[PDB]
Amino acid sequence: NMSLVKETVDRLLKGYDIRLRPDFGGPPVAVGMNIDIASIDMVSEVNMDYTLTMYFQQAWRDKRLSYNVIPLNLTLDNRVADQLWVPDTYF
Amino acid sequence: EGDVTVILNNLLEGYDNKLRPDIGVKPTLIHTDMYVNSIGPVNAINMEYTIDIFFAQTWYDRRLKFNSTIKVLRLNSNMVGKIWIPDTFFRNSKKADAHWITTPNRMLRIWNDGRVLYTLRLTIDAECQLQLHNFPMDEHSCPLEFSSYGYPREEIVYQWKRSSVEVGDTRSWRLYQFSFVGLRNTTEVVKTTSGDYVVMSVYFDLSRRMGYFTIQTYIPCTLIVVLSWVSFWINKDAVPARTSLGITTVLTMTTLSTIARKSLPKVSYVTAMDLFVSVCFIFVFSALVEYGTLHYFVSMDSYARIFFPTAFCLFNLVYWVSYL
Ligand SMILES: *[C@@H]1O[C@H](CO)[C@@H](O[C@@H]2O[C@H](CO)[C@@H](O[C@@H]3O[C@H](CO[C@H]4O[C@H](CO[C@H]5O[C@H](CO)[C@@H](O)[C@H](O)[C@@H]5O)[C@@H](O)[C@H](O[C@H]5O[C@H](CO)[C@@H](O)[C@H](O)[C@@H]5O)[C@@H]4O)[C@@H](O)[C@H](O[C@H]4O[C@H](CO)[C@@H](O)[C@H](O)[C@@H]4O[C@H]4O[C@H](CO)[C@@H](O)[C@H](O)[C@@H]4O)[C@@H]3O)[C@H](O)[C@H]2NC(C)=O)[C@H](O)[C@H]1NC(C)=O
Ligand SMILES: *[C@@H]1O[C@H](CO)[C@@H](O[C@@H]2O[C@H](CO)[C@@H](O)[C@H](O)[C@H]2NC(C)=O)[C@H](O)[C@H]1NC(C)=O
Ligand SMILES: *[C@@H]1O[C@H](CO)[C@@H](O)[C@H](O)[C@H]1NC(C)=O
Repeated sequence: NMSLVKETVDRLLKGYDIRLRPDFGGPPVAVGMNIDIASIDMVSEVNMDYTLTMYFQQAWRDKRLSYNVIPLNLTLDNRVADQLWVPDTYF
Repeated sequence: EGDVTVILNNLLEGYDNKLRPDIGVKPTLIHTDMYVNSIGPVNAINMEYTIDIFFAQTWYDRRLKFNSTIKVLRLNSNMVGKIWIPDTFFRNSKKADAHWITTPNRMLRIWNDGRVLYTLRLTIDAECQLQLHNFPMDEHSCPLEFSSYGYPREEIVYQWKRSSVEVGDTRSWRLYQFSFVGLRNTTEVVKTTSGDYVVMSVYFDLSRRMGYFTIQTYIPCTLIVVLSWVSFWINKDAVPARTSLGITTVLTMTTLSTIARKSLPKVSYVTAMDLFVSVCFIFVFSALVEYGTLHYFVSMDSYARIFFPTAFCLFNLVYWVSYL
């Protein structure tokens, strides 16, 4: 099954345009957001800031990254984030 | 060319480091170990401790299997970036970093049956929720929780070795006012939004030593309130002398209340040190109002000459036994 997952991932990443967003010329992609607050460290008055640690999480739909043979969710490595389109969220 | 070159070039062809071993077969069983070098300072105002370890992980990868006379491929950190490594992160670490001088301090050894050992050097500022009640006579159990970030329980299962946790000499440890009492390792499954994750915890039992605060705030305050009790030996007609002694004692009791609070963080509840400071302050304030009442009566000194040393002497038997 490893060869099937291998050829499916190689099929997904081939021809994937990093510069274009899902539905680049189509409708705005909906990005759902979950935040798990881990801790708040330094609510400082002298610097007028607070330090916040969180498990920031985003979820959208890319129709290029769709597969049909494999019935389980693929948790890939963290180094494929440089190959997949991600939203440009900032604070 | 040679022997190890063709072995490595045959292992790494057709290899995807994105996919974990047995991606659609079974969870990857990872045996972790650790070797603490020197538990660093336990910071109480910021609520964390520093730890330096040799974090080592062991798993099986069937793609890294070779048949030759060579048993172990002892490699440096250059081969880390080519193979799969579990994304082990420390769940209570505020800030951590590996060591990168003169070379990345990582080890990678591959056996011929697919067994991979991966050891790296880490310095971790892990969060310990130190309860400062009882302080400066506190005792704490500081945890070190780690788990995989992205892979749930169905994909990576961590496990402990029997003698995994290895401490050092316990004297190069910069623990100054504390003392490592012992260690205990546990494992559990947490449930988060993404899924269920196997969490491995190491508890470090630390018990404090008050020798420092004795010379910081205890002795110092006790000698000030002993200096409060000599006013009774001064004659009652010497009014500016005894009121100068009184005002100096109360202003320096306020000063030592302010100074000893600088070591403590900005918590709301009261500590035993603050309770001792408050008892000394109300003792010296009672001494001043007793002298004042005597002065207004003459316009009981011997009575206090015994009562005020004795009330603190029974208090210290009450205070130290109940907190120790
Ligand atoms: C936002 O922007 C910032 C800045 O651009 C991004 O951070 C940067 O991220 C990149 C990519 O990960 C890093 O590049 C890699 O760095 C490591 C070494 O990292 C150490 O050195 C860093 C440099 O230190 C400078 O500053 C200090 C200041 O005191 C000076 O003393 C130094 O002299 C330097 O001037 C240092 O910044 C790092 O600390 C930071 O990161 C650590 C992470 O663990 C934190 O704890 C720290 O708190 C701090 O944030 C750290 O000390 C290199 O080793 C990398 O090179 C290897 O990997 C490459 C990718 O695989 C590969 O191409 C290279 O060939 C090389 O590979 C070798 O080593 C691998 C190790 O396993 C092997 O596997 C491999 O086979 C091979 O042998 C790489 O250069 C930047 O250093 C980093 N910089 C900073 C400032 O953080 C950030 O990611 C951006 N954020 C987002 C979300 O976009
Ligand atoms: C892949 O992850 C999705 C996350 O949504 C899982 O789908 C959900 O499964 C739960 C539990 O049965 C259902 O209550 C939800 O309605 C499902 N959500 C959606 C949007 O379909 C799915 O089970 C995961 N697959 C595997 C193999 O783990
Ligand atoms: C902790 O280490 C001991 C070592 O003997 C091991 O038996 C145990 O399984 C490990 N973790 C737990 C509590 O499961």
